[PDB]
Amino acid sequence: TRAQLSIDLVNNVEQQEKINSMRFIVFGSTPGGVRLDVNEHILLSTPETATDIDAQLLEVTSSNDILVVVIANEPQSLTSQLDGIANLLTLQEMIYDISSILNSDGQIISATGMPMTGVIRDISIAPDETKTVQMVIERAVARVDVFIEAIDGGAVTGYTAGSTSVTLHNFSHDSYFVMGNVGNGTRDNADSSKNYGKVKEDVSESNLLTHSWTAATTETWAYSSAPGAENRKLLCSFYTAERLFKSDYSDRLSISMANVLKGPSDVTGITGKVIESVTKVDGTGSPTAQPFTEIRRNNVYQVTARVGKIGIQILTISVEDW
Repeated sequence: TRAQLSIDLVNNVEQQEKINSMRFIVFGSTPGGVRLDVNEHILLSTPETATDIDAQLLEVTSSNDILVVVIANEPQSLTSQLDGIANLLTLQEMIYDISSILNSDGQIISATGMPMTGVIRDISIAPDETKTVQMVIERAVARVDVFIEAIDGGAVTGYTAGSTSVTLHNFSHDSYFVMGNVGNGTRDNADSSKNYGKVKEDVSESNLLTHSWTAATTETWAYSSAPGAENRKLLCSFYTAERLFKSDYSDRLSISMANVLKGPSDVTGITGKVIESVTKVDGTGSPTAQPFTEIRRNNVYQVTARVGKIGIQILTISVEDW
């Protein structure tokens, strides 16, 4: 009748997020049909990372086909919905506002934490059998980093507390909450039937955000040949939802900057440059720029403002390290 399923979360190391809340939603095929088997919400007194978390034993109903959804650091706004979930596809329809997990300064509220999700499919367990299922969970947000970079042959650059600013256009905080992983075979799979999770499309101008982020500190720096040098310095970070850009690419991310220091006695900026291409630098032999068609969850989009003699050149890369 019953079986024991041990879920062991994996990262495969030091920058992995602390977990305050855990939720295990198990679905299984019964003779009568698909039914919710387990919905368990565990609250951790000592927040720990996915590697520090011991395998979680779940008492399940033996089935030839079981689907497990794991949710870490769920926003308080979805707990009422999650506690009352009954259907798997109604879960896939659940949307959340990223603005919930963010404070006044635009950074994650440490107390609720970074929401993470993962889905694993096609689990077979027989009565009284014990199985360990190893799975990955990914962050339910994307990050847009903005850097100022001093380059060889360029001018002395920097930012000033009062006037240097950066404005990001067409970002959104409207996202589908649960999303499967490539690592668990529940994303970018051959047949869409083995995939889990929806991604936002044709976002309204109402849902597209714009936010200015004036510098707090002041520092100037010139290009250095030395190894200890930090020529590429971070100015600001923005959080955006995972979504597909429209066909016309009218909602593509845009950036503008003001009073970026250029030379000893001048400044320079950007006025609405669209981020039309991104270079995925995930492997040393992967330096190819591609069209920016999708904002993808658990990826950091790093926009760099390269300061030359005459002005700024914006270059954007895709990284998976937070």
